[PDB]
Formats: sequence, structure tokens, C-alpha cells
Amino acid sequence: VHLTPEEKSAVTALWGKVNVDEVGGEALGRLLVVYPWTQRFFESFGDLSTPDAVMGNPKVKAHGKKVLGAFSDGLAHLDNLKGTFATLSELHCDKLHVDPENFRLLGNVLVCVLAHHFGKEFTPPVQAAYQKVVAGVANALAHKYH
Amino acid sequence: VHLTPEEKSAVTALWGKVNVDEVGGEALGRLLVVYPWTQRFFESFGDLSTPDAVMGNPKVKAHGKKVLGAFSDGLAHLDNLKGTFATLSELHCDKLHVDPENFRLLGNVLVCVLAHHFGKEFTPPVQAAYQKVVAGVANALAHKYH
Amino acid sequence: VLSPADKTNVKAAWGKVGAHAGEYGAEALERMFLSFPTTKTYFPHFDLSHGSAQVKGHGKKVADALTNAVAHVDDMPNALSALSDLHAHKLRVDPVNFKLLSHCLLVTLAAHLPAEFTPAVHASLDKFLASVSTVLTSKYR
Amino acid sequence: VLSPADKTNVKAAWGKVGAHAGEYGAEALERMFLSFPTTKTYFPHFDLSHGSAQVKGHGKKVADALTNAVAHVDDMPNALSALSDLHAHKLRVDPVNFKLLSHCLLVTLAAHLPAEFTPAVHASLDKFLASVSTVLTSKYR
Ligand code: HEM
Ligand code: HEM
Ligand code: HEM
Ligand code: HEM
Repeated sequence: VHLTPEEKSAVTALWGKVNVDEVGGEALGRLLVVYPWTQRFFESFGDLSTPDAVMGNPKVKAHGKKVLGAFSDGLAHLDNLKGTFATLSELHCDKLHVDPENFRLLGNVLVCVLAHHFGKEFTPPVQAAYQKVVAGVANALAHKYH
Repeated sequence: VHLTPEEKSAVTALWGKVNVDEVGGEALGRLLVVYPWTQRFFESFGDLSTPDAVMGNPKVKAHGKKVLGAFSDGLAHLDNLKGTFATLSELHCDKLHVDPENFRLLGNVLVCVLAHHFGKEFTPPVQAAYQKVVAGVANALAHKYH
Repeated sequence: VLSPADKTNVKAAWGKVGAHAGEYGAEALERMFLSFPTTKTYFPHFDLSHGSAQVKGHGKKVADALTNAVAHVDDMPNALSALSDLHAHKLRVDPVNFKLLSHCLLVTLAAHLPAEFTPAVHASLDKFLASVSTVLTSKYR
Repeated sequence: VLSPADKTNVKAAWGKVGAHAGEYGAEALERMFLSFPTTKTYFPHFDLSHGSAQVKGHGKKVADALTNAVAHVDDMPNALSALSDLHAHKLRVDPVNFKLLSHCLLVTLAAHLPAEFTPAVHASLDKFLASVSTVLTSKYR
């Protein structure tokens, strides 16, 4: 997908303003709490019986760091996303056996967390641009399934 | 997607056994009756208030003929489906504005009608092969959306 | 939720189905397993061959549960609270696979019942199975 | 359907929302229109600019309907039978767009309410909006 120069400048500015530690942890914790069946893959991380424990789990943040790093790399390489999201796509298709709905669910949760952190600076144009970005990343990462 | 020679022989035999007149009409009528919101595009065809009128509408069969012809062409060209389903994909993306769920709904309805007509000859292996075929056709036809 | 016409059609369809429920359920399980191999990871202790005793028993159990649900169509939560708790808390199954199972059941009952599989019965069965899956996929109490 | 904790959380969240409902609904409409341009074909007689009087009025009407639904959370069909009939028989809208509207509403209430948008409130609002959309998308009577 193509983006206008103004949209590119806006998304680059906000991403530069993003704190790169707690956003991924918040996204993962909110996903696990809101959609409970997603714990079938993360049950190896320890206690997840209550949202307090889910948010306080250290492995949740330790994995959200890698998730947000992957998102940052994908955002850095927007022109070629299929080439960048190849090994991850193969891993998800082969070992994890995850249907592609969870990818868009995680993207929506990330957009919600971004809006929560940035407040009124999340204008509708920037929200649309980030929706396009997350849709592109999800489609690139889930391609072998269909 | 690749198919084994035995699956190819089975699907070719059954498709050769298919009646090429009423299957498309039955598929379209069953789609319209089961999922009522799909009439938002076919409201130009006349009276569709009851399933009896929906099945008796002549334009329903006259359009099911073309739908089944397109499916037959796609089945004939299995190796290259993106090249074959290009103009139709552009038309559906531009003018009709149809989300890709209706494509898989129509594929499932077609498989149900095939099972109904053929009875016990619709073995689980043939059912799986036809599911693969319809999934491939739907994915090839809906590519510009995502 | 459901119209009286839909309820009557569903009751008539299941009454016509009758005592072939166990075989129909076993066939639906086999069809699902062959068609979609991504749902075979929920049964790691089974022997998913053809004509398996364990698969036949599970199909019979599913058929009996569906028959009870039909007999209590207006009281789905009270009838299937235990099943809902087991499927939501212990197994933790996503609601995608219920669509595949419903479609396979529709195909199975369509293959051997050509006379009773009218468009009205098709719509009624679709809505009834969707309601059953929705009731079964919930987290309450 | 809904737990008492979820009901209490939803009631508290909407009570905190209070009288900003009209502006929140208008903002949700604008967000949906900008984000997804495929849902602009249901409004062919509107002027979908920024700060439009008609868009503001429609947002206020949507907000009032949502407030009534909150006030009658346990009686959704009896409260919204007319809306369900209008949305299912006349307009004939597919249930996909309700997900987009719900997500846009969630974003809108998250942006302006950082204190009350805890994970529990997030889950409660998600389930409540899903239930409202499910009730509104039906064909009964
Ligand atoms: C949507 C964008 C996503 C991205 C960019 C992403 C990226 C990643 C990355 C970078 C890893 C680690 C690779 C490594 O360590 O070598 C990973 C593994 C994993 N992913 Fe994803 N992922 C996404 C979505 C999801 C979703 C939605 C789920 C589940 C619902 C999921 C489940 C997992 C699991 C369970 C692991 C392995 C965790 C572990 O081994 O401890 N991923 N993914
Ligand atoms: C799933 C496989 C599908 C195939 C192979 C297919 C194929 C076709 C073909 C061959 C035409 C006519 C093109 C022409 O006349 O030049 C057409 C048009 C059309 N299609 Fe599709 N289609 C599919 C799915 C759908 C679905 C699911 C819907 C709606 C829910 C739909 C709605 C329409 C409409 C409304 C028209 C125009 C009818 C008219 O102009 O009278 N199609 N499609
Ligand atoms: C759609 C309607 C369904 C009904 C009516 C149903 C009903 C049942 C019943 C009656 C049992 C027996 C529980 C027991 O004996 O303790 C059961 C267990 C089970 N179900 Fe379902 N089920 C449905 C769908 C599914 C689906 C779609 C899956 C997986 C994709 C699934 C996975 C399981 C598993 C793994 C068990 C445990 C089997 C065992 O422990 O031997 N169910 N279900
Ligand atoms: C999700 C919750 C929704 C609620 C609570 C809601 C509520 C309402 C209300 C109160 C009206 C006023 C009816 C009247 O004044 O006669 C209305 C009309 C309408 N709604 Fe919805 N709606 C929802 C979703 C949607 C969505 C997602 C769409 C389209 C994508 C939609 C399309 C329309 C249209 C086109 C009208 C008619 C507007 C007009 O005639 O001026 N609604 N709705």
C-alpha cells in the first residue's frame, strides 16, 4: 500500500514519540485479557488467572518487547513487507498453527493502546494511516494460510 | 495449491457428471434465501419476498448460468488462477464493493448443493478436494481488497 | 432469536433424522478431520483412522448432546451450562472451529436427506446450529 | 450473557461518560468514515464533510440510542425491536460494519477517558457492544 508524504511524516513523528518499553506489554496483556482463548499458546508463561497477574507477568513484557520490535522493523520497511515477514510467517504457519484473525485482533488492540497513550493527538487521519499500516503488516505476515 | 493425480481424476469425473443448468441457479437462490442481506445487490431482479419467488425468478437462473460458467473456467485453469480472475476481481473491487466473506459463503453453498445432488458419491476425499478448489478460487478472486 | 416456523422446521428435520444420529455425528467428525487438518491438534490422544471405535463413540456423544439441545431448544443455557463451562474454561477453543463443524454437519445431513433438505430447512438448521455454537462459546458464572 | 461485574462496569463507564455522548458519537462517525471508505455508500444523501450539521445530528441520535440501550441492558430486544426491524428489513446492512463501528467507538471513548479505560472496562465495553450489535442484527417477528 502507498502512503502520502503528509501521512508518512505524521506516522514517523508519532512513532518517534512512542515509548518503546511498555506499549508492547500493554498490547499483549490487553489481548490476553480481552480474548481469553489466546492463552492456549501462552499457558507456558505461568500464572494468568486474573488481569492483575496477566499484567504483572514479566515474560509478558519480555515478549511484548520482541513483538513491538518486529512491528517497528515492519514499519521501517514499508515498501517490501512480504520479504521482511518471511521467517516469522513460516514459523507461525508451521509450529504455532494460528488462524489469521488473531493478527487483526492484535493490530486493533495496538491501535487502541496508541490512542490511549497519545490522547487527543491521535487525529482521525493518523488513525486511518495506522489502520492501513497494521492491515498491511497483518496481510503480509499471514499469506501462506490462504 | 497443488492436487494429487487421484484427486484431480475424481474432481474431473464428478464435474463431468455435473448438470450445467440448475446447479448455479440453486446456488444463487440458496445464497439469497439463507443470507438475506445479499439482496442489496440483486434487488434489481424483481420480486424476492419469498423463497418460492426467489427460486422461480428467471433472472436468478440466467445469472447462475454465468456464475457456474466462471467457476468452470476457473476449475479448468487451476495452475494460474490470478491471471484468469483479473477482470472479475477488478469489477468486484471497483463497482460492486463486496467484502470477501460472501465469496466463501457462495463456495460453501455450492459445495452443499453438489453434495445434495450427488448423494453418497460425495466421499470425504472429494469433499476435501472441492473445498480446496473453492478456497483457491475465492482467494484468487478477492485479492485487491487486502 | 428463533421464529416459530424455524423451530417447527428444526423439530421436523431432527424427527426425520431419528436414530441415525450416531452415524451422522461420526461421519461429520471424519469429514471435518479430512477437510481441515488444523483442527486435529485438539485430539492428541486419539487414533484418527477410518472406522475408529473412539471416533465412533465421540460422534455418538456429540449426536446425543445435539438431540438434547433440540429437545430443549428454548432452554439452551440451562441445558448446556456444563458443556459451556468445559469448552470455555478447560479446553479454551476459539469460536472458529464451531463454524467448520456446523458446515460439516450440514453437508452430512444434506447428503443422506435429499427430500427434507429444502431451502427453508436449510435456513432453519443454519440458524439453529449458529445459536447452539453461540451458546456453547461463552464465559458466564 | 453478561456477568454482574461486567454490567456494573458498563454502567459506571457510561455514567462517567455522561453528557458528552453527542460529541462522542459524532467523532465516532467521522472516524469510521475516514478510516473505512467502503461504508460511505449507505449515506448517499449526506454531506460528509468535517463539522457537518447532519453528521452531528446523526451522532447525537446514535448516542441517545446507545444511552437507552445502557439504561435497558437486560431488555435489549424489547428496547430495540423497532431499530432491529428498520436495520434488517429496510436498510439490509451486513453485520460486518457493526464491528467497525464498535471499534471506532472504543477508540473514541479511549482517547478522551484515559482514567476509566482499564482492562476490565475495555473487556466489559467490548462484550456489551458485541451484544448490542448482535441484538440489532436479527430477523424476528
Ligand atoms: C500481529 C503481528 C505479530 C507479530 C509482528 C509477531 C511477531 C513475533 C515474533 C518477533 C516472535 C518471536 C520470534 C523469535 O523469537 O524468533 C513471535 C513468536 C510468537 N508469536 Fe507472534 N507475532 C504477531 C502475532 C501473533 C499473535 C496474534 C499470536 C497469538 C494469538 C502470536 C503468537 C506467538 C507465539 C506464542 C510466539 C512464541 C512465543 C514463545 O516462543 O515464547 N503472534 N511472534
Ligand atoms: C464466488 C465466486 C464468484 C464468481 C466466480 C463470480 C463471477 C461473476 C461473473 C461471471 C459475473 C458477470 C460478469 C459479466 O457479466 O461480465 C459477476 C457479476 C456479479 N457478481 Fe459475482 N461472482 C462471484 C461471487 C459473487 C458474490 C458472492 C456476490 C454477492 C454477494 C456477487 C455479486 C455479483 C453481482 C451483483 C454481479 C452483477 C450482476 C448483474 O450485473 O446483473 N458475485 N460475477
Ligand atoms: C459444535 C457443537 C459441539 C457439541 C454439541 C459438542 C459436544 C461435546 C460433548 C457432549 C463432549 C463430551 C464431554 C465429556 O464426555 O466429558 C465434548 C467434548 C469435547 N469436545 Fe465438543 N462439541 C462441539 C464442538 C466441538 C468442537 C468444534 C471441538 C474442537 C474443534 C470440540 C472439542 C472437544 C474435545 C477435545 C472434547 C473432549 C474429548 C475427550 O475428552 O475425549 N468440540 N464435546
Ligand atoms: C452499532 C450501533 C448502531 C446503532 C445504536 C444505530 C442506531 C440508529 C438510529 C437511532 C437511527 C435513527 C433511525 C431514525 O431516526 O429513523 C439509525 C439509522 C440509520 N442507521 Fe444505524 N445504528 C447503528 C449502526 C449502524 C451502522 C454500522 C450503519 C451503517 C454502516 C448504520 C446505518 C444507518 C442508516 C443509513 C440509518 C438511516 C439514516 C437516515 O435515514 O438519515 N447504522 N441508526
